[PDB]
Amino acid sequence: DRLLPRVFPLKLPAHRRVDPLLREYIFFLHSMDPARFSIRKLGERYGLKERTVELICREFSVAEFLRRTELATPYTRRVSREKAVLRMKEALFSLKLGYDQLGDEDLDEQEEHEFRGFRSTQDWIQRQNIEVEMMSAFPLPAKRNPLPKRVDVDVTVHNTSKLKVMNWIDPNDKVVF
Amino acid sequence: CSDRKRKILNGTEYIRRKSSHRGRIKRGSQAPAFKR
Amino acid sequence: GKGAVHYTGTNFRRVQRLDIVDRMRALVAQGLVDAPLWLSAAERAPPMELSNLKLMDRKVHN
Amino acid sequence: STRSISGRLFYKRRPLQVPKLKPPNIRSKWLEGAPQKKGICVKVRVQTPRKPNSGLRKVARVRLSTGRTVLVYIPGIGHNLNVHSVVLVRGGRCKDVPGCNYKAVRGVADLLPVKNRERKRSKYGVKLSSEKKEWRLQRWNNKHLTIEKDRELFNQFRWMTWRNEEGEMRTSPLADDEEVPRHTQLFNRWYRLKMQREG
Amino acid sequence: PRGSHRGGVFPVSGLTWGMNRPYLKRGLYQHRRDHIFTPRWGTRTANFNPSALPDGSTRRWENDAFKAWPLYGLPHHVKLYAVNEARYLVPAARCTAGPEITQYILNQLDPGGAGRNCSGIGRPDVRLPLAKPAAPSSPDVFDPFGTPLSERSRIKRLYNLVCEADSWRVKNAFPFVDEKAALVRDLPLAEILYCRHTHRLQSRRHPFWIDMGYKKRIVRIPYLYRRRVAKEEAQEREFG
Amino acid sequence: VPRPLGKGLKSNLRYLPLLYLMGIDNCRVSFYGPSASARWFTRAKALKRALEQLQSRRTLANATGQKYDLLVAPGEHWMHWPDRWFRPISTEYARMLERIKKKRPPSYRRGFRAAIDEVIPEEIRPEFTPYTWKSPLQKWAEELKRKRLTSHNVYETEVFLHPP
RNA sequence: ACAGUUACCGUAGCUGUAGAUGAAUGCUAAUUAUAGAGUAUAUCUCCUAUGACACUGCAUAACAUAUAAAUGCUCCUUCCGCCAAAAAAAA
RNA sequence: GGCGAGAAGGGAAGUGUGUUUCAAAGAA
RNA sequence: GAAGUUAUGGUUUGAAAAAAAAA
RNA sequence: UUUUAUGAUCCCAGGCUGGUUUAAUAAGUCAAAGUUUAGCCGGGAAG
RNA sequence: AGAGGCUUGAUAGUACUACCGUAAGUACAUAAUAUACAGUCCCAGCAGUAGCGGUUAAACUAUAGAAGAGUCGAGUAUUAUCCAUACAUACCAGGCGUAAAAAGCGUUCAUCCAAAAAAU
RNA sequence: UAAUACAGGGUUGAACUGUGGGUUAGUUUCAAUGCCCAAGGCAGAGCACUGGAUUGGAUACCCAGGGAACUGUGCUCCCAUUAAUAAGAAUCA
RNA sequence: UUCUUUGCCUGGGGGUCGUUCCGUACAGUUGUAGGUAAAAGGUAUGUUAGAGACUUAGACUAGCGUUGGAGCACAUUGUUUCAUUCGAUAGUCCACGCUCAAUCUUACCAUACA
RNA sequence: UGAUUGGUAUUGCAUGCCUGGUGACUUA
RNA sequence: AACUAGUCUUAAACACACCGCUCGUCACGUAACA
RNA sequence: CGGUACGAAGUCGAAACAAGGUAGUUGAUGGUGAACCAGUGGCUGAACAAAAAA
Repeated sequence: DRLLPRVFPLKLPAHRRVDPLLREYIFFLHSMDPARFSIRKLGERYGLKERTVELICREFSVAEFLRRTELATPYTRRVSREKAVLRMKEALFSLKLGYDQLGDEDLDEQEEHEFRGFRSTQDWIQRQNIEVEMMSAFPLPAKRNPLPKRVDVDVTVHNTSKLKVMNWIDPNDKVVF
Repeated sequence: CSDRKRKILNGTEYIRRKSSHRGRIKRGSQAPAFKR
Repeated sequence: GKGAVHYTGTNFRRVQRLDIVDRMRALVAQGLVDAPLWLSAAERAPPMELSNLKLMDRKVHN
Repeated sequence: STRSISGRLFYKRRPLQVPKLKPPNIRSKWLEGAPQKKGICVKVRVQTPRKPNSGLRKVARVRLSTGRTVLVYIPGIGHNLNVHSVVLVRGGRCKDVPGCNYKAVRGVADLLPVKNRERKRSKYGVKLSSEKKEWRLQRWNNKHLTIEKDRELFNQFRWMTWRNEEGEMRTSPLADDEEVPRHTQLFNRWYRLKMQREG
Repeated sequence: PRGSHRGGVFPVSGLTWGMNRPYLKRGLYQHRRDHIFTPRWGTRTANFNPSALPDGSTRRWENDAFKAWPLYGLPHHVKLYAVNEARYLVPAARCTAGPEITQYILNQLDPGGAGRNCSGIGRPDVRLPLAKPAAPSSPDVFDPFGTPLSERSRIKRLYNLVCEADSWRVKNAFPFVDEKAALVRDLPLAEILYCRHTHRLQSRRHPFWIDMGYKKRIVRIPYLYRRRVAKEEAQEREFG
Repeated sequence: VPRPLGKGLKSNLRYLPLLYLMGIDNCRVSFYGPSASARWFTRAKALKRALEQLQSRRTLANATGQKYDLLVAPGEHWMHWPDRWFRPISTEYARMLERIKKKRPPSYRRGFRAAIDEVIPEEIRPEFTPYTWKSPLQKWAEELKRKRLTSHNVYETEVFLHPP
């Protein structure tokens, strides 16, 4: 049956699933009082994620800027093929089921055992999919823990309208001063 | 031995190689004989 | 090259002996055969492991 | 499988015991690792291919710039090579002719390109003729064809509001002696665009 | 890589080529998407609308759209979840070892605890659909106030399984015996490459030239159609 | 050769159907094949001998007596909840056992979340139960959703948006 | 790592196909995109939108890492770069 | 009078060139 | 500045010096 | 007395070293040996 | 065709980096062409080992042979170079009955390995 | 391959001994016939050659005769070169 | 594809001053040109065997008659002619096609009409 | 007492039909 | 004691199948090495 | 020079493959237009024929 051409549900962004009027309401609240109507608070009230709220606000601000400046209509902004297909997907989703009147996401996702691709099925550090172990009723030697990789990073320290200065950090250098 | 025995079989060595075994047509050895 | 010169290797075949209960359980689980009526009785009275008992025969000097 | 690295002198013995097959492209050893060499035709003739094949193969013995003399096949139909003719020679094996391992590059030196050739032109040094270039443009002057479904649909939907090339409007469906008109903004668009861009 | 493919060129769909095959010659034919699985998640209209008013009466949902855009929370979903919840709680329900092992089994079945969102099924302050009613939790200790037990929330994993089962749901005689028949059917490569997309070849062609090919087709296919149809019509006229 | 769980089958498209028939998964299959007169007559024996090598975690664990645990399913094959856990008892014997046994204080940490008994199916829908803390918009949306879900017009498939 | 090599199996070569070059040759292009519509004729269609839909790789265009073989003849090299704080223009 | 200046070397060298592992203080 | 550092190809054609003696 | 089949005696040919990315459960250092700005070195003479 | 180069007898899975059946260039426009045909006849010629051509060729020549077909594309093809795809340079990773390969039988030096491996 | 003389190796046992070995070139004892050399030299048989036949024909097969070779502590190891497909350890009662 | 150590092989196949060493000698020699897509091991059938065995089925043998010896007829061959039409050519051609030719049959030749 | 669409020219090594010779034709 | 048809065994480098396969000198041109 | 590889098939025989019509082939030889022949010693990569016991 692995060769059966099954049809699976299509995935759509939450910021495109929620109703446009809810998007406008969120944009109004954020553009009015970003302190009282924080991104976290808006997501908490409307069952969305902070990233989703940010995307909603950005998209609505762009659309409103274009409309009020009379630069382009909602059907004349040049976009990519992927975004055109996404617009079609949401149009058919609304025509079939209708826009959601409230968010259904979770603010802080949970530690749930789910398959999330082949990368999720193995211990990359150990380079093993199977933990072979002996049977005993007494403690066994502990496993050697990995040590976090010490990789270089750049941290900006002074930025102006002309010059950007950032410190190149080597976490292995013992003498720090 | 493959190409070497092929040369032996086709007879190039029989002509061009000295033999302490002598014979009336093969080249002879005028020095004391030893395994090489 | 050669053929059956691999002693302690591919000369022998190390394959499991699957009896009626094992084969029928596999067939039913994979859905290639409808569950026979005798299968429950066979499972509740599994066949013995005859190869292990066979390995117990020992040659004796006369 | 590790019986060949026994002892102390493995690092010198085993590297000697390896395959000794001929090089992949030893058939063209007289080019001296070069893409091609110039040579002088010392002899020009026709040879008989090995059986079962029959016919005559056009061949020449050519003295390369390196001084070696080799057998070279003359690919194509017809040639003008004679003795004391300079030819560029590349690696190519003509299986029919015994011992022939090199070919002659057409259109270089005194070896003229094959005549009356229109396919595989780059393999015989034939340029794209002006007639061919002109036809590769005049070929895509699209032709107008109808299947009477166009007539049905035009008389059912289009004739009601239709505009002629000059802008004239229609007042009656298509007659029996009138072809379906072309679409003024879609028919022959590519060829018309190219012509107008040219001038 | 660069240049044309040197070697064997096979259709990416997996269909054979021949005189009476879907393809006449060798090729990749990556533009021919009719030979691969493209679900219809949208609507469909007709060439003509018989009605005198443009009411959009020809527009209709595609069959695959009902699986593309599903709706969850339906009554059969609820019923299936109820039955499966009963069966799935059977173990903790019939455990008779002790509170410790009962809690262990309950946590294994539905992980929960501080900082976690569980169903609260095992909590003493949550209502369950017991067969034989008993004290919520002898007379000395109880809750002197009303304090009704709170409802139990669903098990998210099981509910998701129940909801997703829909995507995997699948929808005398003229006695002429076949002698030129196959005993065990056959499994060609096309049956796999039609729907298992990851097995197909990724194109090295420029998207510019892919789009150009589409644009050329949109203008040339009708001409070939009319060429053959005109041949047939001219032959019929000559016969007439 | 094994592949990570999720990649599936890899091989020459000429023999991918053979892989699907064999039923292998998460692996790449390569044939280097004979260069003698035969091609598949001896390759069939080679493939059979290869397939005979495959073992399973259950086979290895049963043979050895040790743990061979897949990380995406620990304890799948060796974990066994004893039947001494689920031994039901009658009322009279329950009284006798409560009399004979010595009581043990209930530990809250290990004892909490243990108030369950035999269950029967019942349909619930706690996604739309109004509460004081629910916001007005949340209440409105949940009410509309519950009406839609419990409506009698559900399961009504109409291919046409504008019905006759 | 797949196929082919005239009954079948095994040796054994051979043939095509990958990759790294980017060195010579054949055919081919080049000064890179002037210009800016409306009714583009029909059918269909509650994202109503010049939507489906269909000439603009079309732009602030871009254009990269390693190299410089051999023989003969003729000519050229001579005022190299800075410092007068190399005691200078000098209250 | 003072500093700098090899058209940026492939003309020698096989157990060599270079590589790897080390070491190198004035004001004693 | 020091200490360690498998040789390869041209098919290669095993003993080389010193010392002794000689005149 | 000193070398020498662990290649003495003794011809011809060649300075050595580094270069980050690098697909495939072929990588945690590209994995016997393949490089590209570069590193180290490569006499003396107005007698 | 916004464009050319190569293929247009069989034969090679056309790889491969994120995604790993979770989708629409989905529907209409919109259905196909070449083992059709023409010139030559063991000639001219082609081709990669095999091979094709014997006067009706999907194998040579011809693409107004049709707005033909496959791939790449401002490029593309031929030749050449290799650590020349597992012509496993065979340590991973080949052989020595019969198909290449056990020295004519033996005594030994040096090396190599064994028996108190790893450690000392 | 009878006896005798001089030497091995194998098998069986007792004692001794105590990892003392497996393989082996810059090694060399032996090794069919032929050829070179030396010996002898006509018991037999027998190349080349002679002549008696068959064959279009034979320089052969058949017959008669035949001075080459048939016994060596020499020269000496070419081979379809000698108990096999190299020697040793392990797996078996 | 258990381990140790020597010897040898790389498709087939071809040609071929180093010595203060006694030199037409010693030592040493598989390898470079020219050809090549094969070559070669086995099992399975068939065919053949100046190989063998067997049934005794036919053949022999035995019995009744022939033919080669003479005459005639048919066909064929050789010859000849303007033409004496043509095919058939060991078994499986030769009283065969032609189970019957003075005319016709006639398909051969000559003449003159289209 | 009811005529007709050339060739007894080559090619049986293009064939159909038809013959000669030799082989076979075994099951429950 | 012989022959044909079989039938059986053995050998084979035959498989277009003994009217098979197959060796060489000489003659004949194109070449490499020497 | 003698030998060697390719194309062609011409003259002369019939050396091998069956017991190939004298088994084959091998070491070093002798002889011969050609394949080859003869002796001697090797092998099988050869055949034929092939025992009762008094």
